Amino acid sequence: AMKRLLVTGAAGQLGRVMRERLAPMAEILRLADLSPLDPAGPNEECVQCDLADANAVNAMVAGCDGIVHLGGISVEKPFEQILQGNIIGLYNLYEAARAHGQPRIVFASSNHTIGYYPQTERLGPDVPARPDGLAGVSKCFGENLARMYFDKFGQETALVRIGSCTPEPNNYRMLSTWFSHDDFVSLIEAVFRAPVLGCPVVWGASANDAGWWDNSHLGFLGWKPKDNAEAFRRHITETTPPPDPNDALVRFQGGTFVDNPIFKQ
Amino acid sequence: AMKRLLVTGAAGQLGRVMRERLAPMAEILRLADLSPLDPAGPNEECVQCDLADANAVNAMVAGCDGIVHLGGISVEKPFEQILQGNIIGLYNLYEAARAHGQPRIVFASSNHTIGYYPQTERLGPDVPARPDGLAGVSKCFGENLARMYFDKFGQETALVRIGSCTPEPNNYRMLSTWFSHDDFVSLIEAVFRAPVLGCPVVWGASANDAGWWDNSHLGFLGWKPKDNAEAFRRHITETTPPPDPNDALVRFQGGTFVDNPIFKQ
Amino acid sequence: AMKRLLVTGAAGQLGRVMRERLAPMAEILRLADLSPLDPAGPNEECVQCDLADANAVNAMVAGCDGIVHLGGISVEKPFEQILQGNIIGLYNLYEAARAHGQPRIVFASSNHTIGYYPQTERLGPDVPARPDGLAGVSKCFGENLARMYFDKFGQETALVRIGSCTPEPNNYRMLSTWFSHDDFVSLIEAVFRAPVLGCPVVWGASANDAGWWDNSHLGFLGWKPKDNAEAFRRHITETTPPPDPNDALVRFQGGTFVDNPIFKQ
Amino acid sequence: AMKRLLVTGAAGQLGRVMRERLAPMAEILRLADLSPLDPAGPNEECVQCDLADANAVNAMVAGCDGIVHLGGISVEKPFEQILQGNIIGLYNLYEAARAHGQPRIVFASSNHTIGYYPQTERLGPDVPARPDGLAGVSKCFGENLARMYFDKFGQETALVRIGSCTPEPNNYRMLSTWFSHDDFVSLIEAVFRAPVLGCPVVWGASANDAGWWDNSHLGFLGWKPKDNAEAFRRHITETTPPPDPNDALVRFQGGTFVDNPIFKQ
Amino acid sequence: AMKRLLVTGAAGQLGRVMRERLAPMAEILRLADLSPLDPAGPNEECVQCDLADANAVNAMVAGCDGIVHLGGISVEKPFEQILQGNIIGLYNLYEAARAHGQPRIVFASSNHTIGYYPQTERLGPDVPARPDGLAGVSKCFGENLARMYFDKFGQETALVRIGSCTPEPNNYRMLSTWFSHDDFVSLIEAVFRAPVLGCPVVWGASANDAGWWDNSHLGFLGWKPKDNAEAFRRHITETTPPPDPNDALVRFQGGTFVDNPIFKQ
Amino acid sequence: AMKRLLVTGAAGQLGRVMRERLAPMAEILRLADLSPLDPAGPNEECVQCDLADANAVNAMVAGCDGIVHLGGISVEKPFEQILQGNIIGLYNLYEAARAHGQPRIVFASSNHTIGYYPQTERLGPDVPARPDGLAGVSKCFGENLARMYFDKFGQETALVRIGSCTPEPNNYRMLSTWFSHDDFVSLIEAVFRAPVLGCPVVWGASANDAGWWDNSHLGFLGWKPKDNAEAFRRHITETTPPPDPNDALVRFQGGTFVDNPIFKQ
Repeated sequence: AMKRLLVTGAAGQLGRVMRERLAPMAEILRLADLSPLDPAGPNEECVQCDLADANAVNAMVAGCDGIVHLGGISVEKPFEQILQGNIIGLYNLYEAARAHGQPRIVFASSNHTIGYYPQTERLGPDVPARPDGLAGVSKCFGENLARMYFDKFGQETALVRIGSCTPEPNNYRMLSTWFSHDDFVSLIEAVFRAPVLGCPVVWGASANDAGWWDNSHLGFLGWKPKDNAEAFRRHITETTPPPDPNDALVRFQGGTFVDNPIFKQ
Repeated sequence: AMKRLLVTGAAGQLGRVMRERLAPMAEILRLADLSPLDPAGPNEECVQCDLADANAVNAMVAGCDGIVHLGGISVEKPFEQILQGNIIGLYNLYEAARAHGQPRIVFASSNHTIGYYPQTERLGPDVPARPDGLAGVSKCFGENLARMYFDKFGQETALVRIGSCTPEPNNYRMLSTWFSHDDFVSLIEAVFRAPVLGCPVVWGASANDAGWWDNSHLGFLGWKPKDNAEAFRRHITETTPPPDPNDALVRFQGGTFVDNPIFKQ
Repeated sequence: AMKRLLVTGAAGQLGRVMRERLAPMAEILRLADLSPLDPAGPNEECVQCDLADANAVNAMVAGCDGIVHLGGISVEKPFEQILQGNIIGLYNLYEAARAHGQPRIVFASSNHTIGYYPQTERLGPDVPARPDGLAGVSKCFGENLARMYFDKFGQETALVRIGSCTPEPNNYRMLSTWFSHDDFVSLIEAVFRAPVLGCPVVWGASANDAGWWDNSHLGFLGWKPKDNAEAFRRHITETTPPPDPNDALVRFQGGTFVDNPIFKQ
Repeated sequence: AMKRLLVTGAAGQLGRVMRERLAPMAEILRLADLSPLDPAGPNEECVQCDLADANAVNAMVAGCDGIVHLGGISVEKPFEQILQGNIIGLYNLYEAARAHGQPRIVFASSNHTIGYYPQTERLGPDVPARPDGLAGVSKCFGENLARMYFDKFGQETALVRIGSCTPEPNNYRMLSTWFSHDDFVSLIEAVFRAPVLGCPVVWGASANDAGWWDNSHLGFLGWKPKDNAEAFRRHITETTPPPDPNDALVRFQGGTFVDNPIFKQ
Repeated sequence: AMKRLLVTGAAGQLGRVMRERLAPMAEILRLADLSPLDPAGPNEECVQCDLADANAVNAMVAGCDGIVHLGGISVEKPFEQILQGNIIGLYNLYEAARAHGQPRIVFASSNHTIGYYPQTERLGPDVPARPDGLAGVSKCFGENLARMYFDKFGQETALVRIGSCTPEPNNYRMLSTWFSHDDFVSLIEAVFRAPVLGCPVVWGASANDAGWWDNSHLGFLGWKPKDNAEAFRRHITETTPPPDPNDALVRFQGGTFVDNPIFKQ
Repeated sequence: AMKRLLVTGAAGQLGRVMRERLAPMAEILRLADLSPLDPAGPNEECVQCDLADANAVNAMVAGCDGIVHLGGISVEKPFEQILQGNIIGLYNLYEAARAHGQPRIVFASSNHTIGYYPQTERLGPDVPARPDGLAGVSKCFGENLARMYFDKFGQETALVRIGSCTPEPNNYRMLSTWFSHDDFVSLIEAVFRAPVLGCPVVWGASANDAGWWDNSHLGFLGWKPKDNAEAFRRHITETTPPPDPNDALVRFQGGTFVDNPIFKQ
């Protein structure tokens, strides 16, 4: 599919998965993270750098034909860390791409951009943001920045609002939010194969009977997820306590993130 | 279903398909075209006439219980040819129907009525027209005329905006626009069986993963296409050159029609 | 699912089905009706009373963890009868629930709340009511009352606008309105399992190709009907007279109810 | 305008206003109420009857060319009183109208049909009901019944959702809900003069800067209210205590009605 | 505003008004009509020709900086006449403009493009067409053709759906459809002054209290009509017969045009 | 209206205006800026601090009952400066407010959050952001952060998307975007007087005939701007060159900001 694909956040949980699963997409896979990476094998390059370091990010991106941007802060943390990984880091990534041929980007956004919506409300891609903490706010920043680079320079980005990308659903909320490895992989393949992408919002979930999100406007991309969290409903009842109706886990799309305070260093 | 079914445009590529496939729908199939028709076999009648000749169209329609109107200009041509076949011709068809019991009509409209929309935009049946040439404008004329006859006289018409009704998808655009022979035939069967039809806009496409159009409002008809162009994606990448992202073929719903000039005779 | 489930209208056509099919949902099924009930078997309790009598309704509800409310008038009748079963009866039911722990309610509303809409119009859950008679108006009363108790007290109710819940479709309208026993049972299961329900409008139909109604906004519940009336189209055409296009049966969503007069005592 | 106009609820605060202001609209004004009416002057008839008494309502309506229906319960009361005045009473009114030439009806509905909406939400005429008590639910009943008589028999009704029809705004909520006497009178004049009315929902409010409701779809009637509660804002801050932000008065469109319990006799 | 402005249909009722009122907009006014024109005065040119004749239309347009296109058939007539003036004539006009610098066009479309909508329905600019006869269908053709030339060549046109442009309202329908001379003149001024126009639908009515149409989306143009037909209501009631509620005049937006047959030569 | 009102950015152009105009709103006006301020007069406190300095911001906010936040970067600048004033600065302001009683905030957002929309498109408050540079993106950050603090802590903020707040309109774009001093002052008064505000988007423009923005959903606030840029149209024609139709000034809502590159330090 391409000569060189960059995967950032490659030492993280999703990154380790994609390091294996996206190998067939490119002759060379370049893996990057702030954290130490397992050594490069055949057809791999490994890079260590902070997203907040502009010169390092420039070098990280140079020579890459595509980027799967998983690197950054995924859970609620103090502002200082979010600022570095998700705000400054995003600016540096977009500037680096702009300097090196505008390789297409798959951005790991988050359901936390809309975490304060009730689970009873079905959402299209144009709904106003309701971020459930600083992490969500920073993912909104990434989306707004990507949109600006698209309108201004034509840089294309898939804004993937990831639900819960896990080996299997493991609580009641994931019956709605589960995004299987297979379905995220197929989405990434669909994003890179498209002649024209634009800067679309993509709801990152499998084809769950209990899904909250409407991807119908993305029809042009031809991506239909195949897995379905509903198959795990009994598994969940037989492995977890029944949710309290007052629990954020079943009240808000962001789940317990709404209960987070502003964390401090 | 009925004693006699009229198929216009019967010499054309699509009409030749329907001459074969719609036979079971009527005791007699009347085939008509401006061009020479293969001679009538059993249970057939053949009539060669110009849609622009009112007296001929009156006789063509007389004694028919339904009409599949494929006849006319469906590619970009100079104004005079389109005026005769698609504007004068449509007036003549509707007047003929009005004089002979208002047989129900399946009208071959076209995606070219909306050809200037970007391929990234999903369309419902009520979107404003954006025709991509004179052919598209003339198909809009047919839709507007049909609506008027419906409101004024009760004449019922299915306004079928045909995508690409071909044996198989064979380019990137057809992954979205493909309308299988089987699915068009089943649509026609559903149109004629309905006790009440009205004058609905119908998107002429199969159940393609990459489809751009929303047929949900047509639910009352009970027609669900079964074919899916997505099955051909791999085959298409294996047997055709990758599209240029700048090509109208992958930018506009009307494809290369947007690039057509106004043709002169 | 629960210790004790109440099924009202248990002597009726649908009640007799649910008395059998809902047994696995609770340790004890309590059946109630105005009319005589077949004697209680193991795991059953049976009570005979009028919904219009508050003391009786209090006793009927006391000790129940959930209610499937089928009891009442579902065909057009004189106002006097409707007032007792569907208006006074509903007030009594909601007051009894409020006094006894607010057991979740599945309310048998009706398509007759929207019976005057044309069959050609697809409806979402928020459409304004267009009741086709006093029965329809009275089911609207139930919906409005339920919504008030939800907003004021937190009482949760599924407002199920039942189409045609029969063993099989047997006329043209039922190709659209059929609601299979299996699909109603699975809906009831999905309603009671949900940690959070609210007070949603639910369109009571199976997954019919010719369905008129949009349940997409109920996605959070994870209920997907599995039956399809379309399978019966051939049989219906074979075994029944073609509808006249002027017949209410094929013109209004409420079918022949629009033709009902106001019946008098 | 007409020979005889019926005004029900004529003993009430609003009815007393209309007894005076609507006199010019008819040769004879018939006033009716359950409560004692000031004796009839010239060009008046007075009738004292209960809306729940069908025979009385028949005689009340007989010989009338139009009806302004103000009679009934418009504050929260126990169920039985509301049942008699607003449910049985509405049935009786519509049946009486049906038996006597279908005189056009102005129905006093209420903002309480939508009382649970937040004051920050702007509402169009098609929003789903959110009644704030039994009074609101019963006013919804009137709206649903009127719609049914319209669709079934052609009876025309203006469904006027009255905000606060008082001499002057005197609290923060009335800056939004105020409906001047002048503007209600002009609305009634516009309703009766219209060749074609239908069964429209009308928001009963003056042209208030802080209004919550959108009457644009009623444009065809040519009624434009002229009064504006905003003129009273300064006066209100000068003569009343500032509202507590936690008070229902400034949180819900139904104001303090949301705080009402279910009243018992 | 410009050196030379063309006004077609200049011999007609509206043309004679604009010949006078638009004189200040250009150094030279060129007046054109099929029929004889009063002789050119200072600052005028007059040309007599049929829009169906391409050579003549080329000469008519050459050297003009803008066009107010009033010429054509605006009442119901046989298809032959409409074809010449409104279909062939429109094609000729757009081709002439394309060959001569694409002077901006104000097109006299018509309310008859939407004549079958009920008067009770408020319309925005995107509603599907519901033409009330061949004249209406032909004005739709003009709109669709204009839109194609805009998308394909950048030709800008204001599609003005004229209501009733008369010296004063003189029947009930005109209380809604009246478009004063002053307000049409100011619209034309706003159209020509705009740096960017596009191809907008414009509802051609004054600021009537009983208006049916929504021009809010045209806000960017900065045009606000100032006249109001409501001022004439009393006069109209005094001096004309009350409409029968069954009259097309008070039921359909196109008024009596819905009652027109298809006229024959 | 309050004991102490904070105005940030008080040395800037809008700040100097508000220092005078908002004086009557509070017993004490506290003015702050990174830049030196003219010395405090009677009833004034003057503070010098960087918004990026958390401790200083805490002290700035402490003791204030309301905040008009004008401080920050208003034009396109390099990322480093934007990061400090609009990103870090916003976090510090919200944290400081949260620590000191959550004084209500008027936030100076910007039209640049939606700068890439065409001027021909009318925008409601819920449209997706289309920021026209880093400044717009950073104003989006402020909006998203404010929304999160509202949902999480109940902090109330008016998100005022300022158009062009100048003494008078001085170019063609300002005929649409002008926000008079008087109208901004009255908006601020309305925001502080409201019992309940929430976190609404407010379009910051006067009542311009050529306005692009719809504030109708803010109706509850009772704020209606009184000035109208249209009065200056002739003034603009007689003081500036006519805009080129290709100029960003008349093509994009953000005007020439779309033409800005990413500026560097």
